[PDB]
Amino acid sequence: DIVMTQSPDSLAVSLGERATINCKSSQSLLNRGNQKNYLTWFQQKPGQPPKLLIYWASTRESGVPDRFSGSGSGTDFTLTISSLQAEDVAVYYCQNDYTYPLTFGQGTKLEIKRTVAAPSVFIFPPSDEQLKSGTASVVCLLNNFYPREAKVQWKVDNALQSGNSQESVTEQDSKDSTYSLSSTLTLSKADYEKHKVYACEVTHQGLSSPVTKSFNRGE
Amino acid sequence: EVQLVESGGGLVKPGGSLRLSCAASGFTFSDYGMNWVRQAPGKGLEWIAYISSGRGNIYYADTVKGRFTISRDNAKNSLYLQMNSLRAEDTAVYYCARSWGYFDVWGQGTTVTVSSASTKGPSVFPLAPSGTAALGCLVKDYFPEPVTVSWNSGALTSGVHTFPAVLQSSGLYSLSSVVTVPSSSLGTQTYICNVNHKPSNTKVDKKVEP
Repeated sequence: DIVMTQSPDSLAVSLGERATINCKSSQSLLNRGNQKNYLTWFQQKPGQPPKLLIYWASTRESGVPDRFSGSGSGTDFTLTISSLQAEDVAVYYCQNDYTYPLTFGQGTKLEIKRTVAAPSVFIFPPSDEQLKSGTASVVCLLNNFYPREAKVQWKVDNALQSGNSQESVTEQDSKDSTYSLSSTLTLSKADYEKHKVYACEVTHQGLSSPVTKSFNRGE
Repeated sequence: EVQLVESGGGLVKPGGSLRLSCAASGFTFSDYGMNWVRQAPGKGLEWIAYISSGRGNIYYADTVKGRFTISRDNAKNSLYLQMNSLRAEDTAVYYCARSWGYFDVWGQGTTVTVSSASTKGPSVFPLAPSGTAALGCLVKDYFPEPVTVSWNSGALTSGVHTFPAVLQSSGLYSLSSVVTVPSSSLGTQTYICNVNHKPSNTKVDKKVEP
């Protein structure tokens, strides 16, 4: 293999500013017979195949805006995205096209840097329909916050929970560049009906102190 | 217009086999080298197989050599991948890609899941709302991925968050889809989540009431 290493692994850049993604190859990508550096850049959004941006290290694919620019030679290559727009949020890959096996970099996630936004927090008790089947899922929703870093803790009758919750986070929102997050606490029905207070405690840069949303079972 | 379309992906047990197909149109298929590139859930792109135009030179990634075979039928403008001795690590979206010294045309992909677990459709539970309110649907205990969720048959899009599926310790997936709405909208609007789990042919419409 020629090993392809991108830097940084993730990047946050403000709207209208310049994003720089670096790619280093473990060996030369220069074709001695036609003088092209066979280094290729792709953009990939969730659920879609990758989109070709640049090939031969610096030639833009047809239809790619001129704010995308590829440069470099030898083993050091760079993708530059000027005047960043919300449509540019994506994972970017470099790739060895010089010799087989064709190898990709590990990808670089590019997001929009925006101002801090504290989440709105909501808590959902399990449905009576679910309880009947033997299981209780308690859901805590964090709505439209930035940055992505957040701490969500579950307390049941004021005792901190461990090992019985899982989190999922959306991609940056197209309109306001925020994230949303759900944390789901799973208990058996028998266990759930032994407790009264269910609380989701949220810590986030946008909040002066942690915010708790709670309910009492049966109320 | 140039098109590539993959098919054949599905659920298959470890040690099993599967043949993928890719059909091409809108260009002279026989003039181009053709490829399979795959992407495991949450991971990067991995090129795995190539067949050239004239000589039909064939190259494989070492991870699939001796197990997967690539072929083409130029009379049908078609590319194939015969996958044998499948392993859990072969779980991925498989793309067909045209190349001319770089991959310039991609299909939308076909998904292959290698697991011994059985297919199971989800249960759909309401997330009932209590000047912003939130409501949603919990889509629990399904296999394999994916499920799709829409609200009011696709008419409700603003304020929706459909979260990435999470793999539970049971080996089954779960996800929630929520929406925020003005609390006064709860009396003037009907909220229905439309859940589709094709691997199990499950289609559910759940009304969410306070």
